[PDB]
Amino acid sequence: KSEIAHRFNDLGEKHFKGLVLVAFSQYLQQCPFEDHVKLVNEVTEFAKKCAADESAENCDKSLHTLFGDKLCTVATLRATYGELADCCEKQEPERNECFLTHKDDHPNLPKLKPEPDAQCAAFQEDPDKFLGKYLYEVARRHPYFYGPELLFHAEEYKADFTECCPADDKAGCLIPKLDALKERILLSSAKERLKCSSFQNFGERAVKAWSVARLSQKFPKADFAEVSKIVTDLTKVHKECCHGDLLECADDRADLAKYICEHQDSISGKLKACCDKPLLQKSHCIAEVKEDDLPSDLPALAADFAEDKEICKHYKDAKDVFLGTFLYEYSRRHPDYSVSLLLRIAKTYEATLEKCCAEADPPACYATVFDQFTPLVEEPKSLVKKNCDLFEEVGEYDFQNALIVRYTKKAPQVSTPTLVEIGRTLGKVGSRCCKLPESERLPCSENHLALALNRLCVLHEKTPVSEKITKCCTDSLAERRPCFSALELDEGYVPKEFKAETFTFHADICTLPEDEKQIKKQSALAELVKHKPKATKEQLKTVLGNFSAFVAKCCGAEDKEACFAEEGPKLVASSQLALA
Ligand SMILES: N[C@@H](C(=O)N[C@@H]1C(=O)N2C(C(=O)O)=C(Cl)CS[C@H]12)c1ccccc1
Ligand SMILES: N[C@@H](C(=O)N[C@@H]1C(=O)N2C(C(=O)O)=C(Cl)CS[C@H]12)c1ccccc1
Repeated sequence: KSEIAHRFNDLGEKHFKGLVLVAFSQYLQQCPFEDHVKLVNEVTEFAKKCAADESAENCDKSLHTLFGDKLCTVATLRATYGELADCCEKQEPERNECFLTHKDDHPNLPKLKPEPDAQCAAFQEDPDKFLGKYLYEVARRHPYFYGPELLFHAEEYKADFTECCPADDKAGCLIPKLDALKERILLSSAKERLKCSSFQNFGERAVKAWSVARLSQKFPKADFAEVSKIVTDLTKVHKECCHGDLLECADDRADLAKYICEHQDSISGKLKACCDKPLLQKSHCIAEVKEDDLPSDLPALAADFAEDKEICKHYKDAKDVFLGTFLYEYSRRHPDYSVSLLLRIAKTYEATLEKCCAEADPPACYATVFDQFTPLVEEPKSLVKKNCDLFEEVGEYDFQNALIVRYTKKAPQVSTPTLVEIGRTLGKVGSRCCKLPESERLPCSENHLALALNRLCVLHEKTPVSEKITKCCTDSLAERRPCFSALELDEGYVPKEFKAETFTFHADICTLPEDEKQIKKQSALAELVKHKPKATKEQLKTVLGNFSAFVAKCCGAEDKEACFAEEGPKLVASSQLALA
């Protein structure tokens, strides 16, 4: 009867309020903390009133009508979010559709900063205000963050301030932890953003196909029907979360977790760990569970998929089932492949049956289908080996620099802070993946590459600048990474006009923390590439080498700024001659 009561009953007040703050922050990314809170309280109050009397006036309205309505009463809508007030003219579902277009993927809000001093004070003060504020901060910053996962991370962020506010050194305990937690927030956010981008750009069928491959890898002992079932449920969960229906999403998620834990023996023996846990933790653990060992009765695939004479007839009768089965079987035995490579492999299998089934003697044509996969596998494997050899040899910073040079040549129209952010995120993929056991390297690098490329595509929908990037971002999810790998120097780019100020440094760079000093160097690297796109990577590396020596030198000078002023213009002119 009352959907609001229903969710309030299912989730409990703590989690309901939490999720509703997340939904509100992400949707209305600008408001102070306390105005989101007042709206959360109003909605929560209304929920309690409905739970006690479901036939109460307004109680039977959809969540969307309810929350859309709330959102549209906020102070100063046409001044904070001028395009957003227009949304308020529309009914549901159009209203919510309108609201979602408006979500902003790069609000570039102040950087989140651990002040172990002032924060610890506020936490001892009112721990509930403190968590709320954290949820609020994250959500507005990552408007698509997996709702129920944010509540998990809030518990973590809380358990940190616990262990570290009593401690002798406040930042001592706390800065590494909050540093770690940031990374996991960014990774988590990038995983979910890929899911919502897949429903947005490619649809539900692509999301299901991705999840079939990935879940078959993780639960290779489960049967097909059990994988389908979980993929069906999981897909609905993320479809809801990506649509801002965080309450339904959380509720369906807990139902999923409970289903998976009641059937753990026919799913995976890695789950027992997860299933012995509390709610949020249990779900988190299932979502991140490692791949089970392979069963020793995995069937030989040739028989059903290459040799059987009725293949074309099972294909023509039931394409989606037949291809799903192939996907499930091939993926469960290839935890050493990336999800996208599995999907590419499934699409080549499909394409081969389309072709062979329309010639005189199909079995003779499709007999070799598994043999056509060999080049598909070898291209990403050797790409991963080349990038990990380079990483191992030059280390992270130079590996970022090499990727910055590579991506700026592919897309020199992209703004400098995006090129640096992506080259840096892709170099951290090396550090994360290159050190793993070698059979883990390929899925690690390729899966994480999908995340960084999709961040590039999300930004590019906001601010399109390149037709080649559009085409890679929108043609096919599974082909993205090879479509990017194949871009080269955009050959009718016109070198960006030289601007001496861009390459001019001052003493301020001397007080920067290490990574901010690197970002300043790596931005001038990408600018060197924009002005001399034909320069070889070996020339750029030399000139950047000269810029760093010049910075180290001037930051050690008695008079930092005279050194910058005296030496800079020489270096800036002679660099251009070196990049010819
Ligand atoms: N124990 C609560 C909690 O600390 N909630 C914080 C707190 O309380 N917050 C409030 C509030 O009551 O003002 C809102 Cl609006 C929603 S939740 C946030 C909790 C909720 C979700 C996950 C973990 C803890
Ligand atoms: N008939 C094709 C097909 O339409 N593929 C389209 C294809 O392309 N899509 C993508 C993609 O963008 O990479 C995925 Cl994940 C699979 S479906 C969709 C198909 C291939 C594999 C499974 C089902 C359908």
